[PDB]
Amino acid sequence: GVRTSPTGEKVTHTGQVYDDEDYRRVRFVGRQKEVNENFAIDLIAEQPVSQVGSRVISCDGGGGALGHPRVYINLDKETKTGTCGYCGLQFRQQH
Amino acid sequence: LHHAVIPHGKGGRSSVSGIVATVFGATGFLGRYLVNHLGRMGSQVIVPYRCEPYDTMHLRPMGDLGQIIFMDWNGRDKDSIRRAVEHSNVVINLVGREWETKNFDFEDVFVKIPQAIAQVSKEAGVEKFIHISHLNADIKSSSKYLRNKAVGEKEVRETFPEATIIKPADIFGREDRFLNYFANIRWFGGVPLISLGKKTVKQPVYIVDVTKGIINAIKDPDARGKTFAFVGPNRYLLFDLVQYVFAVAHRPFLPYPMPHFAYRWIGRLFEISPFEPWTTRDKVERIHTTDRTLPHLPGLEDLGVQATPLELKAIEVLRRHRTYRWLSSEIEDVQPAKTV
Amino acid sequence: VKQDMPPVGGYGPIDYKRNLPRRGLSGYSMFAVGIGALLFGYW
Amino acid sequence: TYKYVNLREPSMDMKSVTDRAAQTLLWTELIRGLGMTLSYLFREPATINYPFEKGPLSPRFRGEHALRRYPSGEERCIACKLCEAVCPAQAITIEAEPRADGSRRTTRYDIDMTKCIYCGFCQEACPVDAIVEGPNFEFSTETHEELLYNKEKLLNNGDKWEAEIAANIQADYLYR
Amino acid sequence: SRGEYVVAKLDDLINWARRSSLWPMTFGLACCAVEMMHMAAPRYDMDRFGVVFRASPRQSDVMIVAGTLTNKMAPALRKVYDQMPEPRYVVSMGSCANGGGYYHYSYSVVRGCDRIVPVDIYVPGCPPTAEALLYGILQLQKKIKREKRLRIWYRR
Amino acid sequence: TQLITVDEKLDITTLTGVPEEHIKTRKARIFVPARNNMQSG
Amino acid sequence: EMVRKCDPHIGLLHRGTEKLIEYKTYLQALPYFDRLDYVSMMCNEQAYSLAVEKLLNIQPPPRAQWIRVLFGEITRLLNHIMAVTTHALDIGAMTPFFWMFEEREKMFEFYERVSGARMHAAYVRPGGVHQDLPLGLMDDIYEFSKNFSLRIDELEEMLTNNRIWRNRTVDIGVVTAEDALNYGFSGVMLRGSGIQWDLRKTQPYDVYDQVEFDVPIGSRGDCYDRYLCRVEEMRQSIRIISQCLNKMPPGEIKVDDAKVSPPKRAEMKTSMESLIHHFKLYTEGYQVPPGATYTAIEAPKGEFGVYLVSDGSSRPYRCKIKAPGFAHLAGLDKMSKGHMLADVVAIIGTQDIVFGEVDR
Amino acid sequence: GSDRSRFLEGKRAVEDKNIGPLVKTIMTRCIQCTRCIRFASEIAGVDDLGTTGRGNDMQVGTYIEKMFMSELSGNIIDICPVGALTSKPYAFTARPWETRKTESIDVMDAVGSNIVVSTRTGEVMRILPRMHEDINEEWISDKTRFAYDGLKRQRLTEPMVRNEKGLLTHTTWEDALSRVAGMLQSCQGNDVAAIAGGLVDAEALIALKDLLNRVDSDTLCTEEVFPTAGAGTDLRSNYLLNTTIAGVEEADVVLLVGTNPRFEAPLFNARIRKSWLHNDLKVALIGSPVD
Amino acid sequence: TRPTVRPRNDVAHKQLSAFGEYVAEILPKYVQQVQVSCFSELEICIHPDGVIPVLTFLRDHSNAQFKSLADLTAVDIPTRQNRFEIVYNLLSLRFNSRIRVKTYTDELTPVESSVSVYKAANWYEREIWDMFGVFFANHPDLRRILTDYGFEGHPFRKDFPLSGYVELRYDDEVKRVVAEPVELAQEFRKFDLNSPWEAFPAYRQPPE
Amino acid sequence: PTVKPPTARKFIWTNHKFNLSGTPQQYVPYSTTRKKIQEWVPPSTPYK
Amino acid sequence: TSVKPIFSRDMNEAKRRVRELYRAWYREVPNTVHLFQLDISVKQGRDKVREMFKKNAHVTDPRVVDLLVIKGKMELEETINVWKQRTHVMRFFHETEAPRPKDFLSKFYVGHDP
Ligand SMILES: CCCCCCCCCCCCCCCCCC(=O)OC[C@H](COP(=O)(O)OCCN)OC(=O)CCCCCCCCCCCCCCCCC
Ligand SMILES: NC(=O)C1=CN([C@@H]2O[C@H](COP(=O)(O)OP(=O)(O)OC[C@H]3O[C@@H](n4cnc5c(N)ncnc54)[C@H](OP(=O)(O)O)[C@@H]3O)[C@@H](O)[C@H]2O)C=CC1
Ligand code: SF4
Ligand code: SF4
Ligand code: SF4
Ligand code: SF4
Ligand code: SF4
Ligand SMILES: [K+]
Ligand SMILES: [Zn+2]
Repeated sequence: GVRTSPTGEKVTHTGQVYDDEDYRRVRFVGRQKEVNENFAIDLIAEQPVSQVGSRVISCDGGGGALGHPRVYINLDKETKTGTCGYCGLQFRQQH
Repeated sequence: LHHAVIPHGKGGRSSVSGIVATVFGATGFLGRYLVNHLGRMGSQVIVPYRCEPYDTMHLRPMGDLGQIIFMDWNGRDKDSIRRAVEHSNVVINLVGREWETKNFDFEDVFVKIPQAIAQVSKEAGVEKFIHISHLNADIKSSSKYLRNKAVGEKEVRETFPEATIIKPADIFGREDRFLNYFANIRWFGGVPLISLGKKTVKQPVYIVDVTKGIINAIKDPDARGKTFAFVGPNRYLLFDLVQYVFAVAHRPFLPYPMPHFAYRWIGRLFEISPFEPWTTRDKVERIHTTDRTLPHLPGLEDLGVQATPLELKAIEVLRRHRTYRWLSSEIEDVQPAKTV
Repeated sequence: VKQDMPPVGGYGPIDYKRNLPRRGLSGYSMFAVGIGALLFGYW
Repeated sequence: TYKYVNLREPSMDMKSVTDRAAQTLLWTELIRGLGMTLSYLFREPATINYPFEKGPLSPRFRGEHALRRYPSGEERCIACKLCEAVCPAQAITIEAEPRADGSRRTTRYDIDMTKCIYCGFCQEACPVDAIVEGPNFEFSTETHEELLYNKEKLLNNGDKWEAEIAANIQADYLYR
Repeated sequence: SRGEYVVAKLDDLINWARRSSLWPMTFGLACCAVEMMHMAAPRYDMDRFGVVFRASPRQSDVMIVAGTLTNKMAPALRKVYDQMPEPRYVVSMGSCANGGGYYHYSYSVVRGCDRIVPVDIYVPGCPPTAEALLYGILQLQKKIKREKRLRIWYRR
Repeated sequence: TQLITVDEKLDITTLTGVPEEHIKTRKARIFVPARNNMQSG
Repeated sequence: EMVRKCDPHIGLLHRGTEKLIEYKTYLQALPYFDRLDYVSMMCNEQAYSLAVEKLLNIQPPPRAQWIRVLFGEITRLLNHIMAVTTHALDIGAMTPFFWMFEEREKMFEFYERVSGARMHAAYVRPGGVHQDLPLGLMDDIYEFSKNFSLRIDELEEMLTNNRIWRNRTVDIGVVTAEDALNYGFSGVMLRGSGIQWDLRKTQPYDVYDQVEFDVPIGSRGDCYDRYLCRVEEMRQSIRIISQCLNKMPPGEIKVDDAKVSPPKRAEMKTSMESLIHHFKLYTEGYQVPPGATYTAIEAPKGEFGVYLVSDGSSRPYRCKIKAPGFAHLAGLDKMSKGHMLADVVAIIGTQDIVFGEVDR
Repeated sequence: GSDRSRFLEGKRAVEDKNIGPLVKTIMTRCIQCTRCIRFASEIAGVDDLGTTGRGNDMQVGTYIEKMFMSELSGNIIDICPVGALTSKPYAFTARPWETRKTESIDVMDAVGSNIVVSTRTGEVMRILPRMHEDINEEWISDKTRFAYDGLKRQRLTEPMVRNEKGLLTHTTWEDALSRVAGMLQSCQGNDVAAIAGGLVDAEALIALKDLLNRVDSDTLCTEEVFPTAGAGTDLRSNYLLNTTIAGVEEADVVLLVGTNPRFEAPLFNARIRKSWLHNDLKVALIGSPVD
Repeated sequence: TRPTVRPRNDVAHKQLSAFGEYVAEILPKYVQQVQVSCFSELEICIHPDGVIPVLTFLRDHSNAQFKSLADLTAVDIPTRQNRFEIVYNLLSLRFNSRIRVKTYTDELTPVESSVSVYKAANWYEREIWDMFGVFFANHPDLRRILTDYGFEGHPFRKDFPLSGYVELRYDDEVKRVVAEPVELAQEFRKFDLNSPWEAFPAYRQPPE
Repeated sequence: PTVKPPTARKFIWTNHKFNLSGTPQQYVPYSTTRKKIQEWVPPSTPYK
Repeated sequence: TSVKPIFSRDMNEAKRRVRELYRAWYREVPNTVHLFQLDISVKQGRDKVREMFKKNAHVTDPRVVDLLVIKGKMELEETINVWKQRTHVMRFFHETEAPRPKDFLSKFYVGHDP
């Protein structure tokens, strides 16, 4: 989900791009700007929300020791989903 | 004014001087010193090069990381120049050649390319444009060099009303073609001159002083639209100048006269070489041309540059031309030249 | 547990002493060969 | 507990004296050295045909740096700055801020490859296995500034070599 | 026509003869010198590619800067580089010669050898492996192959 | 004896090798550092 | 061509290691010791680890000690190969260099298999070692140790009996015992001049008092006796390697004090205490109690010592590195009195000098 | 503590609460130390934090969607031993081991709070209080703690002069300085005057006073009005807090006239509240019935 | 305290304490302090005037025989009025022991050279003079040994910055390797890693 | 990989690229952060 | 305040050492410009020597001026043999360094440094 500025230079996920009057664009003349197009926010926004049947849940990122430290998420709010702090997965109580 | 062009630091190698300069023909003689002086204050330098990158290797270590940007360009391609100068704020024009080749004549390198560069710098909104002409540029000059330089200087002035034109007299330095030419002529005989070389007056100028004048003209806001004349602090006749050159090199000095028509035929023979010619008729006519005096134009003293005489740098230039016997001779054991 | 281990009986023998072949003939054989070649060449 | 190297006195017997004279005159040990070199001529040379053959490596190898992601698209780094604090050469520069969905992510993550000593402390100080030191070693450049990696280059390296780093971590992670 | 064909063939010939006869000088300073002579070991054997050491700077083509360039070493490195006849090439080995490496903030270490000599190939690592140095040498050979010197002369 | 009566002011500015711009334009600050208020230590 | 004076100007590789060490933590200063002696790296790691463990009043597990001694013997093999082969290359015989550098490549493969780096492993750390050995490593070590005796045998056959090699070493650089003691010579110089001294037998460290081996002793102090002592040290290193392979204990490889060595990744992602200790060990580092100590081990070049002064914080106050190359190069001026150019390059070769550990 | 864990069961989880756009609250990390309640009940004097529940399920909070908005709402961030109450503008920006700490003086109010500016690579990151028992013992008002992000915004970076149209365009130092000097040389007497702002140092004030005195202009003014009847600014007694900031610790009767010290000098009001709580100060106000 | 606590050697501690008493009562003119650390290491802190007789006694006495000078350092502690501390490490092969001898000096008081006992002390105190500025009187050849040829200052003094005051780069105008004032592209980021909680109560200094 | 293929996700490159140094597709470094200090844009109105 | 000397008891002997060192340096300057092949005149080198001597003219403590005499003799011995290079000799002439601002106005224009 990359976005291009009116000058033709792409914008990274951090929002960095060069202005039209910036002299630092000359480093890209005759070469190319290395920008990663797999924006992580869009890919984590497409994960389905996991419906569980407990007040609390545990997340480890999948894979056990190959993931993040095991955190515990509370699901007492019926308005918002409980998002894991590391992997960004969101869980939701079915009641 | 942009935030990234504000100067920062103490003017060192890693500092930011706020100067974005495109120097044309930087792989030559003045270009080395100009890029060296620009890179040591921390300036963004753009080098468009026509030759091999291997010839730009020596220019590579002259500045910090990402401060020198090399790219290709052609003299007959305005789009490449538009690519080169679209982000710069100072453009410096040092394009020239001592001879005309099978592809470029004197009109191409002295009239067409400077006019194209100045036109595309004006169209790209570059505030400061600097053109390096010659001091003796005359429309009625004998050689095509000075005629084409005068025509190109007029074209640049008429197409860029805010252009600064710098007119050096004659540059001497480590990699010059003025003192080295005289010190290498000794191979072919006994240094022929025209009328014994006592009818022409020269005032050569050191390369570092020319570079300092160029840098100060970049920094000075009042140099926009001026036409400077960079000349040395002393005037010598040609005969005792060549005598001092050979006395520095500790070489036997046996001058002999040569007629003007006989010297032109000699220059015709040397200039048929497909490589760089050792000499030519244009070099002959410029060697035996008196340097004119223009008191109405500002000089190096108006830019705060103190002119250094030839006596303090001639040994540095010409020490490589001595034999083993005279390699370690000091500064002062050479009788200095006689001025006018 | 699983780890890198030596075998139950240990590893096999490993040499660490000098072993030079000390080949060649005796000196008398070499001298006799040389003298025989000399006399044959002389004749 | 010690041995007397080079304390062997010679033997004065006339037969061995004649043998030593024959060795002196006819150069026995010189022909011994010649024979050893001749026998060493007729062996298989140990030259591997680079680049068509590569030397052996281990799954613990320390090469080019890369940034990994979770198996859903989310990048693994959480801007905890442990790698930049454990780095012995100060080659890591991190600047962080919360992004649009309130997740603790980086905005700047630079590794200076010309300062990095390739000791692998960052890949073992990372609590989420985000930064890894992959198996790539043929990445020499023609310019100094091409060896100054920013976050986009590290993420591109991670996406380029994930199929190998995942298998190497799977093979090795029970020792760490 | 014919002149461009002739100068292209001559460029190809001289580029092959220069890239297949690289003679580096015996020059090392530190850990990376041990890795360079491990590249010269029988496992990798750079002598296969025509790459053979020549100790004198006058008879060498490529200079390999392997080690840490201190302040006491920089004039010697610059002088030895100047005495090497044209054409000459420089390969940077390790992080010390690239940007100072471990000792970047040291008071007596030149931050990268590119401040002294013009460097063609930068080989990263600490130490870069023998395969990595062989890769850098092959990259320098491929860079030499892409030279158009007589083409540039004919066009100018 | 072998002891010299020395009464002049002690200085080693000419031996440290620091340039003058970092010796007469600087300003040293001597202080007990304040406690980090995030912690009670 | 007769030498009248030698003045070795050094400091061309002075990186100023022992100031940047003071500016960094102990784990950050650990890779600095690999690059002093870049051909005896793991022994330097062992010396630094032993000094820090002595200051911290903790000890490694037995398996870490046995791994340390085995890999120190492997590093001694590497160093002695390079020393003998480079000395022969300086003299003029270049075939053993290419002959034994294949074996050097094999031990480099062992280093990369156990640590992930060919030379600068950063494997031996205060508290033990960083990682356990991968499966199947010791069998390949066993095969290499099986063939290395024949490799040393063919090197010795091509060198030790050649009269051209003998003429360049029999009466070159003769050092008496008293001047060897007075000039601070240590290791192979002392043992070749007749001094029965070894740090592995007299002041033992981790498990060197449980393995048995012999010590070569020279008789004339020349280059020939020192070369023979190096060859015998290689053979005894093979003997110790076999002894360590046969007697490897099971168990852990780090000290179980989790406030010094970092915990495993399985418990760092499970336990709160383990994660807290991982954070504070990889950010601040462990606090070493105040004190000054001097720990010296028998590196292949001789007595390698670290003088460590700690002020109670997480960073060292002072670290001084004593390398045998400094004293050997100081004695080079006396050792070359009354010799020639080829004799002085022989004396340079018989002193195994790496200038990283000399210039620091 | 010890070096490893014997716990093997599931950890608890506490629902996070919202108390305002200044303090980020993650109550899974709270250890129920009850410094929140004590600070809000004794020093802030708000009485809005409490402990609802019993046993392991006790939660420190407000029990409703109420925003803890007082003038001293960053000190609960300061005195939380864990990361439960963190700073919302500072969130996920830096780490404590890399910030350079420089001791400075707050100029937001007239109290003169001693602070520490912690920066990172020439960039102001956060402002912390300093221990000084005579002014701001270990607290500061939240304006002091959170004015830095506006300090780094809308800045004047280049000298600007009016062009031929009448718009401020950027120029060099020399041109603008020459224009100001050329205007200054043409005025003499009461044709030139100066106004001081609210964040001006004494160095700039004395430099401007001397420069205007070289042209014989004594008309120098400040934005705040003070009556000059009688002695005026001659004696230092009639325009100073003559006792001390900490002089209210010993006093027993105070009388405030026409002031709101809760929003003028919040630490002076905090010290007055502390004297009222401990030494039983008697407080009376003349003015509007503010809280 | 069996597996993870380093065992102590009480026999070595007692023997080294006995020898410390022996040395301190043999030479009462110079010995100021004698201390044995918890890992059985002896330190004999003496007066700087008695450098040469203490080392001569340790080298030549029949009951000491400390024939080897293992290592000789210098440590800078700026808060003392004698900011430089010179440390000698000696090894006795006959009795198989190591002893440490510490002395003190400031920048202007010369120290007597110990080349008359051990000849490695020549290069050792030459390096000490190079890195700290401690002048060693009656020295045969005292010059610089590690620093640059035109280097001014002593790098290992604690008031010397980590990066020096100059740096070297090649200039093409003079065709020379010239030295300029330093300008780092990225500054050395100083880290504050001291914990504000006391770790070891045994080393607690008394208050004022 | 014919016998044991690696695990495939949705972000791994489907087209490998060799060393691109010296080519127009080489990597150029840049700062990945936004502006740090905002600057006071002057008004576009007459001041009388 | 009685302290150990270095070489001279009082300032007269230290001045004698300074004078002898400066005599030897003044002798050495022609050989220095000859062997190292500098492009400066002998007068320029002698003015540089005089300026380097005048840079330490305000110090009156015998021990520190003895130490400077020791350092100057060390540098003289370093230059007597060819241990310096051309660059080490010409590092006393800061030709590559640009001239710094001196007055208040140029320092105010160039940056925030005092
Ligand atoms: C007017 C008409 C004439 C015009 C003038 C030109 C006349 C001919 C000039 C000489 C030949 C020019 C062409 C040179 C080769 C061009 C093609 C080329 O570069 O091929 C590359 C190939 C090796 O490929 P590489 O990239 O090295 O692969 C790595 C290994 N996997 O290379 C190879 O596989 C081998 C290349 C061999 C090159 C030719 C053989 C050497 C030169 C012989 C002639 C010159 C010398 C004569 C004797 C001189 C005295 C000794
Ligand atoms: N004698 C002197 O030194 C004096 C010179 N001048 C003027 O100063 C200028 C610089 O002179 P100088 O440096 O000494 O001379 P050089 O010949 O050494 O350098 C000229 C530069 O121009 C480039 N150039 C030449 N022809 C072309 C072309 N057709 N297209 C593109 N680039 C081209 C060259 O690059 P490449 O190597 O690729 O060909 C080179 O970099 C000239 O204009 C000259 O007239 C003025 C007064 C005195
Ligand atoms: S491998 Fe080591 S030196 Fe390199 S970035 Fe990681 S921690 Fe830093
Ligand atoms: S250690 Fe890992 S999670 Fe932490 S900042 Fe570094 S890469 Fe990111
Ligand atoms: S880059 Fe690393 S391996 Fe190479 S010399 Fe430097 S420290 Fe040694
Ligand atoms: S100060 Fe922190 S730990 Fe204490 S009650 Fe408040 S949130 Fe909980
Ligand atoms: S840093 Fe402190 S408050 Fe935060 S999770 Fe760790 S122990 Fe809890
Ligand atoms: K908090
Ligand atoms: Zn998760």
